[PDB]
Amino acid sequence: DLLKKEYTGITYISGPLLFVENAKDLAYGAIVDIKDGTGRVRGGQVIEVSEEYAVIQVFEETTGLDLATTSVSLVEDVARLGVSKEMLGRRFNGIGKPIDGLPPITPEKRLPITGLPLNPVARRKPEQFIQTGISTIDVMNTLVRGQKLPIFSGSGLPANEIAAQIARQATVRPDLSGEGEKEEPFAVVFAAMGITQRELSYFIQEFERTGALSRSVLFLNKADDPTIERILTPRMALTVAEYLAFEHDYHVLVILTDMTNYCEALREIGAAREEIPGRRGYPGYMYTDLATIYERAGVVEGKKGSVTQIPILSMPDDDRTHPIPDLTGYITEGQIQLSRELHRKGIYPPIDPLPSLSRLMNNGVGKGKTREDHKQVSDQLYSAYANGVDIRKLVAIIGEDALTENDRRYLQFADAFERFFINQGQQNRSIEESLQIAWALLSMLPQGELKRISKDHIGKYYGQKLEEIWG
Amino acid sequence: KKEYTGITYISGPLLFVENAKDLAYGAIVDIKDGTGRVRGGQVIEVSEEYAVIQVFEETTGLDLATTSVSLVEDVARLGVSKEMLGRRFNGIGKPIDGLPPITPEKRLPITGLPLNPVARRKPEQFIQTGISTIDVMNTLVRGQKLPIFSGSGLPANEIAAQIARQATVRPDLSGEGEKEEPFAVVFAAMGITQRELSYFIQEFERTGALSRSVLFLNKADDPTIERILTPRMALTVAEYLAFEHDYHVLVILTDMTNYCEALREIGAAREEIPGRRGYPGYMYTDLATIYERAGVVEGKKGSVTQIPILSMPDDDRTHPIPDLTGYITEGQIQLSRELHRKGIYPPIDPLPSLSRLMNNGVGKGKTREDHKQVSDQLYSAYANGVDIRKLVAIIGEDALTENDRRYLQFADAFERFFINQGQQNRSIEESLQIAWALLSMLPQGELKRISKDHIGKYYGQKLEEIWGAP
Amino acid sequence: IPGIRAQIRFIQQVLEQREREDTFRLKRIKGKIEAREAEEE
Amino acid sequence: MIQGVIQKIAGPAVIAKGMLGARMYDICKVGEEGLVGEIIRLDGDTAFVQVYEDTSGLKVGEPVVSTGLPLAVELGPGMLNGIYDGIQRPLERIREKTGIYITRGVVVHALDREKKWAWTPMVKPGDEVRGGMVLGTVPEFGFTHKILVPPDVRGRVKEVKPAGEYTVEEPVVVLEDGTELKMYHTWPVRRARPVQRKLDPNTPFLTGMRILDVLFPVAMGGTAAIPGPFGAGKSVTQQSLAKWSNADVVVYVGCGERGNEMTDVLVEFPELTDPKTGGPLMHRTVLIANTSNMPVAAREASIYVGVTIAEYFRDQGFSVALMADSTSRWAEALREISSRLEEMPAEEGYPPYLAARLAAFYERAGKVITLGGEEGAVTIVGAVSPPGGDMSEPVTQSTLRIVGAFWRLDASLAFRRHFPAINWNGSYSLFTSALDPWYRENVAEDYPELRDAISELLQREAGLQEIVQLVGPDALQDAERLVIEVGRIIREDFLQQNAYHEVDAYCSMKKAYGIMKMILAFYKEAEAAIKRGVSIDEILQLPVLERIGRARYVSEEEFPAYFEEAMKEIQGAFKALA
Amino acid sequence: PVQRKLDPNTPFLTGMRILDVLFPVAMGGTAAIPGPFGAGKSVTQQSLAKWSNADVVVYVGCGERGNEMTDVLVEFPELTDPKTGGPLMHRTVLIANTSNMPVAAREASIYVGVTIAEYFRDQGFSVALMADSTSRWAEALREISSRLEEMPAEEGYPPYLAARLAAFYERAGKVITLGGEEGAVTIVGAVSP
Amino acid sequence: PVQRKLDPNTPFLTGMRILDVLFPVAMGGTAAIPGPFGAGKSVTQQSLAKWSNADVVVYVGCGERGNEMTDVLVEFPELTDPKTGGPLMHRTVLIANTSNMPVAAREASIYVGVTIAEYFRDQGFSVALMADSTSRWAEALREISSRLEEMPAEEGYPPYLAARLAAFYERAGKVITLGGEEGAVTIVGAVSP
Ligand SMILES: Nc1ncnc2c1ncn2[C@@H]1O[C@H](COP(=O)(O)OP(=O)(O)OP(O)(O)=S)[C@@H](O)[C@H]1O
Ligand SMILES: Nc1ncnc2c1ncn2[C@@H]1O[C@H](COP(=O)(O)OP(=O)(O)OP(O)(O)=S)[C@@H](O)[C@H]1O
Ligand SMILES: Nc1ncnc2c1ncn2[C@@H]1O[C@H](COP(=O)(O)OP(=O)(O)O)[C@@H](O)[C@H]1O
Ligand SMILES: [Mg+2]
Ligand SMILES: [Mg+2]
Repeated sequence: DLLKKEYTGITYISGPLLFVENAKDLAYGAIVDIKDGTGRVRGGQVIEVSEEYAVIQVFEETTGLDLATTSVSLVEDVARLGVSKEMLGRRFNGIGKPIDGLPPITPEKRLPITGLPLNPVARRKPEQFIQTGISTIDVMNTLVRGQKLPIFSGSGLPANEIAAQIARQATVRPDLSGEGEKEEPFAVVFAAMGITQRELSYFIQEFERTGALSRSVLFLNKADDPTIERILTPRMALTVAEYLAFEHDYHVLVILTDMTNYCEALREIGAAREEIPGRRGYPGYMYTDLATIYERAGVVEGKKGSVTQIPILSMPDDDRTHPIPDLTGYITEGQIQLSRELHRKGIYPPIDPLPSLSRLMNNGVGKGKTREDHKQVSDQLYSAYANGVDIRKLVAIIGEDALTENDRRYLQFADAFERFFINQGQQNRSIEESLQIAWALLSMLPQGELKRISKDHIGKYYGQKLEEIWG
Repeated sequence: KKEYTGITYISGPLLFVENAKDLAYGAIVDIKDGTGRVRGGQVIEVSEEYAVIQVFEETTGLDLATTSVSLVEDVARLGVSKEMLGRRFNGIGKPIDGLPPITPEKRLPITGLPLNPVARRKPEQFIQTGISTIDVMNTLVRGQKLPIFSGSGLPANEIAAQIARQATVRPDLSGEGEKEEPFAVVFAAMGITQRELSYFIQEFERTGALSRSVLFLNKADDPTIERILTPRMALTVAEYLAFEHDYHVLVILTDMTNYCEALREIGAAREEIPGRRGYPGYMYTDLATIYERAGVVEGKKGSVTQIPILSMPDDDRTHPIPDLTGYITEGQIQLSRELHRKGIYPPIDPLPSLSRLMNNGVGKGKTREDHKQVSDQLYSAYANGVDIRKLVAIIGEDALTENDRRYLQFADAFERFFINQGQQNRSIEESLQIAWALLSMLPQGELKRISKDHIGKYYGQKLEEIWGAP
Repeated sequence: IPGIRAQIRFIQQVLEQREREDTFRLKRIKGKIEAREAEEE
Repeated sequence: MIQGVIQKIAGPAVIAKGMLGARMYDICKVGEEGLVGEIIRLDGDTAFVQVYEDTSGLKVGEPVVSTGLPLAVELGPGMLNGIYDGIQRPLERIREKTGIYITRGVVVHALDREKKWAWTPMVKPGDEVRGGMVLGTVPEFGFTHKILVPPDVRGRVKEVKPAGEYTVEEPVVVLEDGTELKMYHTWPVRRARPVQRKLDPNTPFLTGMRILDVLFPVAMGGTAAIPGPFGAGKSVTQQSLAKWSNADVVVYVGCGERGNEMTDVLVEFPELTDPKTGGPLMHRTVLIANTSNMPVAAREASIYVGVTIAEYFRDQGFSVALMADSTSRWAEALREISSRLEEMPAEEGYPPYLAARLAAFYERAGKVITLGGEEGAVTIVGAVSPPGGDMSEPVTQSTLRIVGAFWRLDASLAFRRHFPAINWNGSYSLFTSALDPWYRENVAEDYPELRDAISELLQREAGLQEIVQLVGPDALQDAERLVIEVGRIIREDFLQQNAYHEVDAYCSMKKAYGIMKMILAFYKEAEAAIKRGVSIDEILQLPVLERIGRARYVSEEEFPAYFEEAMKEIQGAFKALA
Repeated sequence: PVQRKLDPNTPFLTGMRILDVLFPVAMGGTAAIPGPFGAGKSVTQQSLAKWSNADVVVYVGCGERGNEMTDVLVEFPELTDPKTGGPLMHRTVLIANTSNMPVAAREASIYVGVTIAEYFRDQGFSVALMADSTSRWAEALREISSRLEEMPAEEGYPPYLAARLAAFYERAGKVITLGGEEGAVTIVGAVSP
Repeated sequence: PVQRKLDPNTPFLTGMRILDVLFPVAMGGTAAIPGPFGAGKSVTQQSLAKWSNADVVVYVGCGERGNEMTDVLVEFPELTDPKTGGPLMHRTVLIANTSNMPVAAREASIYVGVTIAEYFRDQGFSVALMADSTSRWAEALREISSRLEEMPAEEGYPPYLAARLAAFYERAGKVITLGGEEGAVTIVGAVSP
């Protein structure tokens, strides 16, 4: 256990891979230490082992390695991370080593970083509504506790600002749910993969201003850090998140800052191994690999805690059909998609609701949870906005003056929707504020055209004007 | 019988047997295992070291210790006879109708020899399919390859069955009166489901059309090598009947898209690098070796006529399968989804359809003196009716000229009565009468493609064949 | 119409390029199958 | 037994050496933990094993033992209420044995060996029995579970246990020559269970959705596919079918999908009621759960286990619905295994035999005369998840060629929140003609004509949309604009169906017939009024349009009165308003 | 080999006013013709074979349909030669390949035909060479390239398709033969996109 | 190495109205200017070199025309440094690897330029680094990868292309140097899609 064994006789070094022979007693998936002639020790993992030779992916760069002096020594048979409640105020790199200057964590447990799949029988149904303060999320794409709700972004779009705002404003509403009790705030696990200095500084400063660093675990892999550490980074972050949530009753919010970089590292490793790729050269096991990360969120029966994931990915050319967003949407419960057209209009947050989706929205809204009209109001808003968009496309042909008055009303509803319901800035809107804004918007349309709303809700809420809400 | 023990490799559909230098390439072998079960297989590669055998069925249960391989025949051969009429086969010539195996008059290699181009002759006589949109406008000529271009949900199987049980020759129109000229239908089904299999069996048995038909029915879960061999068996039987017993043979091949997919999969299994669009680079040649076996031969009274049926994958005619089929065959009959969803059967659209050999098999002494001109006038008038139907939606009914309204009425009645045949069996005279009744809706002298003689002889009748007097 | 035609030809070129890349990868893996079978025997 | 050692480990793939005599597709125990794997290649003295569990931590040299048998499922009483993994392991027992996480190497019987069953024999000594014959009956949840002879067992009954309580391991019937028949038997999941003959698809499979049960029906023994991009509503449609179908038994296979959906089924279903039995809905449902983060090699096993269980329940005379929640995940698993095998792909990475495997899976459906003489059916509805929504993908194209119904979803309607979001233009069904006699006998004699008229209206609307997108809807004449308006009325209050509304979630055939009759009566009257000079904008203001729109929210019990009132209102409104 | 290639300064007279006047081809030039279905391509080809000032006509059927090849093989032996009254086939060489004949023959058909044309040119004759479909020949070339596992260039065609077409068409020309006598080969190649 | 990375709070004044007004870049920031040929990437780079407020300008001619490097070498000595008033060339360091120079040296030239810029940053200067085209560096990486028989990721580029680009662009930024002074590197990298 604690005696050292070293394998010399490296036979091949190229890119991220390393071949060592006569290593038949290295376990598959084992973590190894690569020592060079200068005494520096690198990290590595066994990705294929046979009685001839073992294949090791090197986490750091391979500069300075040589077949005559390099030595590979086993660290542990299974990649494990030492976890404790002590690391709630700590910062770590992509491989879990401290970078904040404090001494290393004294672990209570050492857990496998790949985790284990949750038994579907042991899961709960995620039902507790989370108020993010953003109307296009609260009303139309409701986020519930224990959901995987990624943000589909672009190169210039402000997904980081939206994630920071959600982390700042997210709260449950026990008074609406009938629990009526004080609630502890979210613990935040922030996994950054290939993050630039600008985004990192923004996130650090936001968490400092909001005072959430003292309850936030940070795994930071910089853009100039080695890219193979990005494979370990989200698994370690989610190991910490699962430990906290399901063994200390923490409600954990997990932010994975860029899954596109994770998929880039995965593609690099797969191509080095000549894996049979899927579309656009990404490995065929990318769906399973992303699933082993996303499916670690949720709520478990008999447990107080929860894990909520908000991954962030940038669709390369705003292409929703790209393999990364496609597989992510196939795995997660819906997505929040940003619109470049809304961003260019100056609307923040630039969330367009039509391509967005929340699959667990039905679980958390309705009577006794938020309000009786939530679902029908959301459906009516979607229908009216789609009508407005179609009428915009029609205007692009026949011109505005050739419209009827009802199409004109839908066009006015569409642009008022964009400029008032979506465009909200940094203000924190309660669900009641968002609902009254939505009803004021719906009051622009004829009463009989709210076909998706029951007459009771229409009688109770229809009539208010936007200028009555704010001067 | 020599048994080749020494299996050294099993993976997917392939197995390697050593010391098999005596196995000829392409031979069919029997694979026996510890349980005594026998599977079929084909030698796809033979060398000094080992022979590569592609197993027909799944390789489950095989092991390198107890598996044995033995030869059954060095060349894929089919035993053909005239008693094949009224029988059903599973795509490799094994009966599946419960009747005893036929006594083979002779055994023929299913990889048929190519017809000598100087031995062929021009197709000159037609086949009466009983369908007006084919008989009148896209006439099928004895010796033609006239594919049907179908879609995902279109009733191509129903049309295939109807043609199979309605197609006949008309020697009385040529003046021969020779009913002694036999007619047979060879029906090859590839990659069909149990539903389609039951439908085809019921259709062939209920009308008695089975007695002049040979069925090679390959199911969707049958081995893909059987799918590849099925059209070879069907065309071997067709060639035998036509050029050794003077039969007039109609061969219906459904579905060629399934055959192309099976060819793609088998090429991938043999580690061949695919060509254009992911299909094998030799798909053109394979489809040619299938299609070009139809024809009429100088000095022989028989004929082979082919009606391939293929579903365009995304209703795309640029797809490799319909594209190469158009390269090889003489025209196409295109089914229409908009006609189908309007309730018209058969949903054959005359405008994109085309029979390239039609003008050789119609006219005086073959069908009737007015056939070609009637077809041309019908085509032009229907095109005018369709575009006026599009225009009337914006400009309104009354804004059109009177003859434009007449074209509207003609197009509506054409779709109602000519195309919408139903399960009727219409002789070419009935179809021509219906066409003339429809053309009588247009004013005399508007029929510009038709000579004045035919107009005087046939113009004037009104629509009574279908409504008022069926 | 010209814009749609240009878009069609652009999409066709992209699809053909992806097919060419797939064929190149298939050639590489077939060569590696043959080589790794040949030397190992 | 064949014993060897591990030679190479690479992900889910383990190569063993010393496995001479091992057979293809036999189950092996890999490592000292005895992980379940399957042999997919034999090469010299080696065997290629795809492990159905996680291989992390395995070392070269660990033993590999072949069991000499392919993957098999235990078929007997005890499956009608449980949830299983890919290789038929009960997840309740696994949870009780391991906790909130699924650990590899857990061995547990598929059927509870201690549960007692009320046995009632149907045979006497001296009787000769063939495969598939009913030895006796056992009650499970109001179902009369029939104990069947294994399909390839023949003999004469020598001794039969009298009526009483026994476990599934008890040999209730002992044949001559000493062969013992228990309450359960094992069957290889890759072998189709034999039948006497396949029957024609006479009766329909009532899904409870108006668009699927009217425009694109599937027969009781047919096959359907529902492909669409993510968010289109594949799983909601699958769960609606599982809740509202007229099938006796529902087998739901979550092949490579979200675990939260399996949890949703596990929580909601016990509270819902079976429409025909009256008991809890979960009592007629069998779940085979293989979530996306569970081992990849087990997805194929999951599909085969589900279809084999469906076949077994069919052999008892039941009408079984099999919902495979994704076959694209099975295809991706095959591609991953092929990549580990270093085999040349066919198209987009998938192995050449993918189409053959899909065809074999889909051909197991059908209405059949079982070996016991009784009549049962299996209906397979398979979801497809094309990458990027590209319907030209090989899995979707391979599925097009073997299914009788095709329910195509489009993201355009899902974005609009128009549900079920079936693309009418891209969908079809090959069962419309064969089901017409049943519709005439059971719904209305004029139902096929009414459905054809609705389809023709939708076709006309589709044709006119080409001009609407060109010059706008106001450039049309009154008749064509009326067709457009009637088309959108159809789409909004006949094709839409709220799967969460307490009334709209289900719709009987007669309610859909009434809605169609109302819509077409309105259309005929509106066209007649158009011909007499009434404006279309005047027609669109009739409150009877509001009645038509609200028709779908009317309960089944009170619908006939609403329908008669609305027909009277249609006639009166278009008599008074000319 | 030839002694010298001459200038395209004398005309190849097809006997058709539109081609001879508006779109002429020099003696030894090359022309391409698309083949729409009903556009009467066969009649034009027969007119070139029958009325042009070429002494010998070489007709190459590369990959034609069975019935389309049968049309030619049946109807050329009926054409009478205006210059002699006798059959036109008495100064015609026919190369006929159908789609089901081996791909190597279909690929070598144009080379065989043009080599025969060059041989008759070396005797001082003027030869008109007609390639009935170079698209079918290109399909055969693509199939052979695929069988050799070569890289597909554009639309699956081998990257040397243009080189092969140029090598085929450059064989045409009016030359001084090695015997010191003037001869020419004029190529009219049909394309079917 | 540096002591600390600072937030960029001062603008990189390029002298071009559209860039300095509508799309400003900060002193430690990074900017990409992709465009087709003839769009004016190099003109913008040279305008930045002539007119920007950087203490030192490092211009990297990665795989582009030699005439542009000659133009810089000839014109810059005559121009005036906008900050100090001396000759503009004393402010400038040129790393030139023209298109017909060895391809493998493009990758080396990029790193040499960025390292020299970082060295001048360490002395307390603000440095503008102009990369004439990173697409040529990517093409050099593709060629070397093809020689290595590595499996290409997308359009033939190696899968680690994004990693190299990220590591190159991450070297820019406003920092407190190890000596305690404040320096910055601004990178403007042209792309040639
Ligand atoms: N110059 C012409 N003079 C008279 N009739 C012509 C002429 N060109 C074509 N035709 C007519 O066209 C028919 C014969 O040529 P076509 O069949 O049209 O040739 P083709 O079908 O285009 O040949 P392909 O494309 O290789 S199948 C006969 O009806 C001729 O009368
Ligand atoms: N700002 C400008 N003011 C004046 N002329 C300009 C300007 N930008 C570009 N041009 C002109 O356009 C030409 C193109 O120059 P560049 O923009 O440097 O070309 P490029 O972007 O480097 O693309 P290439 O040719 O592939 S290097 C210049 O030579 C000038 O003639
Ligand atoms: N028939 C329906 N009725 C109401 N809402 C639906 C319906 N189908 C889908 N939805 C909504 O759309 C979301 C996406 O559907 P879902 O089935 O989860 O996606 P997928 O197509 O991948 O299975 C659901 O979570 C639900 O909110
Ligand atoms: Mg789903
Ligand atoms: Mg430049």
